[PDB]
Amino acid sequence: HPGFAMTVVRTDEVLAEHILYCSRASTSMFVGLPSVVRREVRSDAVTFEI
Amino acid sequence: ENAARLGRQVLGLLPPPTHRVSLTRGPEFARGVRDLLSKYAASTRPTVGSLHEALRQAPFRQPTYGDFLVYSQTFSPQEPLGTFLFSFKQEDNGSSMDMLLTPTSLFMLSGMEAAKAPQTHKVAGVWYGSGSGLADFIPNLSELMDTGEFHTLLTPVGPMVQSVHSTFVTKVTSAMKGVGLARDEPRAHVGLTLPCDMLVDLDREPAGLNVTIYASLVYLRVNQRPSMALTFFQSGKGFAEVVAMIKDHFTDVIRTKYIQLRHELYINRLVFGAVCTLGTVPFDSHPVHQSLNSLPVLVFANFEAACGPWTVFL
Amino acid sequence: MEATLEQRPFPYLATEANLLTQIKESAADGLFKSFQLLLGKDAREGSVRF
Amino acid sequence: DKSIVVNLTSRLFADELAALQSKIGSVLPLGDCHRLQNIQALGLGCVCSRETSPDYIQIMQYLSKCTLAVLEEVRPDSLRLTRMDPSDNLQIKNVYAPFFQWDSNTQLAVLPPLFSRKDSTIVLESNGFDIVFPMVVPQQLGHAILQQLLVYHIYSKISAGAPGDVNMAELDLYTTNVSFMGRTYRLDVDNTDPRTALRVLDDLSMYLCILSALVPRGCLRLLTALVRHDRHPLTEVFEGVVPDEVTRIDLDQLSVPDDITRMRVMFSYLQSLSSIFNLGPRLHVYAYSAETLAASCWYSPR
Repeated sequence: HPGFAMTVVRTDEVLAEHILYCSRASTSMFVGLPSVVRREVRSDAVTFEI
Repeated sequence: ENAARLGRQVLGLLPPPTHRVSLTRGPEFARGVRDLLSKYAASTRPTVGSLHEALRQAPFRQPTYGDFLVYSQTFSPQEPLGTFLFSFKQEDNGSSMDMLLTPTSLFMLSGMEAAKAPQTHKVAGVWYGSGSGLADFIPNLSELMDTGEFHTLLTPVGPMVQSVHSTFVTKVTSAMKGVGLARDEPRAHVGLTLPCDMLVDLDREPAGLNVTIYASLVYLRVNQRPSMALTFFQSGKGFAEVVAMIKDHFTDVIRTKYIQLRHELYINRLVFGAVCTLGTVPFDSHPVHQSLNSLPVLVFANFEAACGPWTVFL
Repeated sequence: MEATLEQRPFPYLATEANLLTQIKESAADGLFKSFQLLLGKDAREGSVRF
Repeated sequence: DKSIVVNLTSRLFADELAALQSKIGSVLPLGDCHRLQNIQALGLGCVCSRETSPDYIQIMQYLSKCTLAVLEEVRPDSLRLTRMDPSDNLQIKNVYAPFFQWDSNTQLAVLPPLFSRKDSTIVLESNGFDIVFPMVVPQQLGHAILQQLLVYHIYSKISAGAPGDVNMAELDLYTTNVSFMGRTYRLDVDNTDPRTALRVLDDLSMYLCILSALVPRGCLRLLTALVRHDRHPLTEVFEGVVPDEVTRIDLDQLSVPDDITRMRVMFSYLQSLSSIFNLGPRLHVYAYSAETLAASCWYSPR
């Protein structure tokens, strides 16, 4: 025994499966419209981004 | 119903189709040339609809390929598709065929040690016997490593694209600019391939649309005889930092050279290395490690190739 | 609160008078305060946002 | 299309909205080329902090890594920027605070804030960060500050080591002031971290003593025939007192085929000094409009 004791500190993770409750009509959403934007044209393929 | 709205935004933002003019039938050549000329003439008038047709054009660019014609004694049939190419143009009066130096071939012209590059010497011992047929063409692998003019002769080109290897003469096609695609019609992204033994990766740091790949050709002398060395680098740090990072890699070489040349030191001996710029790689594309008969070879996706002059560093 | 300029896409009206005379020199040495030029790629109605 | 939207994760106030409103159309460097980005990447003062000493080389050395983007829109919840492709025609507006007149066919380069940090630093206290702006400057002053900033870190090391070496009054006027046509400007270099400004100076001393070992002797002997005979308009730094070391190399005779091998080797180390006097990216302006202050340049980094 050297002349000092010591304390240890750890951390530990837990995969907790949760339960969410959320009351009626609290948030109000505003949905836009999907808009397509072409951004690349190659010789092989054309990409897009919605 | 909302997917039918997206079926219009796709079909209104596509590029216009490339015109196909049949040159084999007679009355289908008339109907195809006419729709060039009736449709170009409405892309020139000053009305609003004719200016509407001139805005849909999508100018995607194509790479510029080189056609090289090599001896099969100086280019191995076993080369991965995407090996980098160095040209060599010491003499001009012949002008018959060309020399192309892959990095696993230039490893034999240097004579550098097999403890610096452990794996690629065994593969360069089976693709070439003793490095003779590579070095039968240069009578100055001892007078271009003294006077320091070897880097002035190499011009970097680009990766392999197509090689029709024959018994005597090998026909090699490269890609100099742009993203390297196979020229043949199933166009595949033939990216640049380097062995993991040659490439030395340098790297909170920001990343752009760019991480370049540099080529350093370093002069040294082993066994008190001249013998160069070549390494590849990869960092997106800007040209002021990489020259400071390469000199850290070669601290043990600059010290152990000038000790060997302490007493005699001619003015031609002072030039040490040179850094080229081979091309850029976009960030978000990591290289994939790949083994070939075994040789650990990186492969890059979407390596678009550029070319820089050799700049001496020391 | 001072009255400030704004580039919102107003429905501008049409006058019988011309306004063009001496404007290029009057912009240089200020005939009138609080102006803003718009050259070629930016001389348009700005997009409406709110 | 190409754009960058940048969130302001808390909020922002009405004073710093008017501060970000005056700074519209200015080039800032930001971290990553993602469409979505937070506040921590946009500052050039993520390395240039207030409680720590700045490092104007390392700040500038950080600037050739980043992507560079132009502001378009300032919103109270976001900042929408437009980026700069590495080979792209674009437009840059002369907002920047020490007004230097540009023209068509000029040569721009991006520099750190080297005259007033307090002008460039506006603090965003609603998020616990400050966004710091560079200054785009034609390369005639881009290089000339880096010539001057390295002269400071030579002679400040001598004076801080021993104050009897350097007189302080001549030190302040010469090592800090940048000479420009018409005006002389005072650098903001008083409390810096010179530890990466000496590694640049430790790379000059490798290239420079090589250039002293192989001076061609015909150019030395042309000085001794010019500093005491003729009065040329740019040799007047050298008075009639020639440096004594030049005359002490005159003891050998001339030789043309031994100065070709000195002119050639000295030539390829002059091409190496473009790795130590580097600016950031370059902006080749090909059109400019002085009444709108709007340049239209070509971006090419490295």
